[PDB]
Amino acid sequence: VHLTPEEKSAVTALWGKVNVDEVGGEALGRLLVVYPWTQRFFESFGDLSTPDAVMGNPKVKAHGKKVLGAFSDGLAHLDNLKGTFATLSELHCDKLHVDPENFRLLGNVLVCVLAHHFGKEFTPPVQAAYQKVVAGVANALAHKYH
Amino acid sequence: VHLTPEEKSAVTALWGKVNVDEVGGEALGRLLVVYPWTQRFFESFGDLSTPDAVMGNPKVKAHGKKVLGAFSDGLAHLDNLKGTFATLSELHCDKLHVDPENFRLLGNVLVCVLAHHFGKEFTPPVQAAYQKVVAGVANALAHKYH
Amino acid sequence: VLSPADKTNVKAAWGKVGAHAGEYGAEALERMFLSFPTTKTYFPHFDLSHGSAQVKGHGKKVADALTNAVAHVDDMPNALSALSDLHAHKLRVDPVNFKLLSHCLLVTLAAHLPAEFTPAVHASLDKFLASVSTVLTSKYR
Amino acid sequence: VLSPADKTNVKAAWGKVGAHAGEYGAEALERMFLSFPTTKTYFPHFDLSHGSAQVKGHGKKVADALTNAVAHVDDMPNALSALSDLHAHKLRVDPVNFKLLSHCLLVTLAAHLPAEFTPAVHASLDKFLASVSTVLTSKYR
Ligand code: HEM
Ligand code: HEM
Ligand code: HEM
Ligand code: HEM
Repeated sequence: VHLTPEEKSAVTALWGKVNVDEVGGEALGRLLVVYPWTQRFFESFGDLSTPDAVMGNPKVKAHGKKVLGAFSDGLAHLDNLKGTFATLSELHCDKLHVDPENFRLLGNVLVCVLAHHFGKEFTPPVQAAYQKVVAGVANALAHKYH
Repeated sequence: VHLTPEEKSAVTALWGKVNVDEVGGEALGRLLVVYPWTQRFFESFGDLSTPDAVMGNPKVKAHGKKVLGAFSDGLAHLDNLKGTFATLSELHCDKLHVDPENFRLLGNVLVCVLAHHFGKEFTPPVQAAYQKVVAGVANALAHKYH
Repeated sequence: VLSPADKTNVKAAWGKVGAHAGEYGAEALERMFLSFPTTKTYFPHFDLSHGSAQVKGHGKKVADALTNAVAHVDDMPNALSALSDLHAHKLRVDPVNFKLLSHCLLVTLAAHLPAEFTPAVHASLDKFLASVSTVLTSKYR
Repeated sequence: VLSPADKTNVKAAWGKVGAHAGEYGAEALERMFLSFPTTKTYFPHFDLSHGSAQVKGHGKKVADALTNAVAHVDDMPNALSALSDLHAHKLRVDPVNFKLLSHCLLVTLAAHLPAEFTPAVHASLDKFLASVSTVLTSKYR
């Protein structure tokens, strides 16, 4: 991921303020509500029929934290996204059968969530850096597909 | 790009049989007919009001040959598409103002034309290797955009 | 929107496909799984090896739904209502994949009907397949 | 299609934007140009530096067009008819770019409407901007 040092410092700066638990839940929940077809992977999560059902589902919330924990771990290895996510790539491909376009949608929803939480602090330049990061993470997760 | 040796040799073998004059003219003209908005870059070529006009257009044909000539020279440098097309990327961004999404369209059109020309010989495996090349070229042409 | 000329172009082109529709659907699918391996995520239950029977059988179904569309070109939403429901509420295929199958159908047609795949015809078929895709993703949300 | 609840959500959110529309349009454009630089190729005649007067002026026009679409939510194809012809025949912006601007508009609204930008509303707005983009793109070929 071609990220300038100032891009990289902006990302890490903001990320230190993130409550990953809560942000992971909001991002995954919003994915399922705005793009309802993504619900096809989570039928074992129970009730996903309305917005409150999705957003407050404890299983969505717990899974959200698992996703963002892995994402965080990625921000600590920005120069080697592909190796960091290799096993997660294989798994999403060979076992879970998830179309990688889903990783792109999630990235964009995460960007909306950050903007939602941080307001003016999510400046255009900071957004532009995060857009590179989410694309890099999506490309890394897609890389082992075959 | 990540091209398999059998993939590399499939591409090369087929390209040895391509009539660049015919194929170049056909690819560029079809782009202009199938996606009429791409005509915005070629106002100075003349009449483009109809397919026959576009396909008959001598500037279109001449320019199509030049494009495939450049493409032709990229296939001899498949391990360094980026360096090979750097100045061309710069020119397409800084002087011509061409949205790179157009590079993807030309690519898919190119594949359709190779199919039309070679029929049976353009098998699913040969197609797959050519889709990789075409994306590679598009990506290399977009790389110096800023 | 499909123009009168597009409709004529597609009808003509599809007409020549005739009894080969089945084989061409299968071929387009194979071309799709190979060129764009992400599309295989939607068929983990299929044997996807070359010439398998699931793909052959599935090719026919796809090709037949397209024949139906051509015949009902002026009333696509109604003719394809059930398939739209299927793709939107059960299968839930990401919309981006429709473009990939469409291209592969175009390449299959270009490979089999050299005389008929003129530029105007190429343009009409691309519009037609796009129109079909819009309808099929129309009820997603 | 937009549902009754979608329409309600969109009028409510946009209503809260109010007299901030122009400003949010300008910021949406800045966000797009910086996050997706390829979009700059359509504006080589503009000064694109921060605070640019041209960006500000164009932001206002984008925003006014959206305000109109909201005012005529039950007749958008006709209300945006002129804009759709302009984009299709004069400007010829590749369709993929509409998704980028739409995403940047949502990011802008989220950043400025913390209480109203609920999941249900986020969903409605996304559907709305996608219907706007569809109209603007409907006459391309
Ligand atoms: C930022 C991108 C993503 C990351 C980092 C991520 C990470 C993870 C992790 C760490 C797991 C648990 C692995 C395990 O159980 O062994 C997981 C599971 C899973 N992921 Fe992802 N994920 C991402 C995006 C997605 C999206 C977009 C989808 C589908 C829309 C998805 C589908 C699934 C499914 C269905 C599971 C298993 C759920 C279960 O336990 O039943 N993932 N993901
Ligand atoms: C396969 C991808 C492409 C390649 C390899 C390519 C290559 C070239 C080359 C070699 C030239 C000649 C430059 C010179 O005279 O020094 C050129 C010119 C040009 N290209 Fe491309 N091109 C590609 C795709 C496109 C597409 C998709 C468009 C827009 C639809 C485009 C727009 C132009 C324009 C407007 C010119 C200037 C032609 C003129 O002299 O009037 N190119 N390109
Ligand atoms: C040109 C657009 C398409 C058409 C006309 C089409 C048509 C059909 C038809 C006729 C069926 C059979 C339903 C039945 O058994 O009655 C079907 C099912 C199915 N389609 Fe599509 N399809 C299209 C695109 C897609 C693409 C883009 C995908 C995803 C890559 C996809 C994935 C599936 C799957 C997974 C099934 C179920 C297959 C099975 O389990 O037997 N379709 N489609
Ligand atoms: C939300 C969807 C969009 C809407 C509502 C919209 C609206 C408008 C409006 C009202 C105008 C002014 C025309 C006039 O002066 O009467 C305009 C012009 C223009 N738009 Fe769009 N637009 C949209 C998306 C885009 C996209 C995605 C692009 C390209 C990335 C684009 C590029 C342009 C350009 C280049 C002009 C002419 C600017 C000038 O030369 O002054 N628009 N648009």
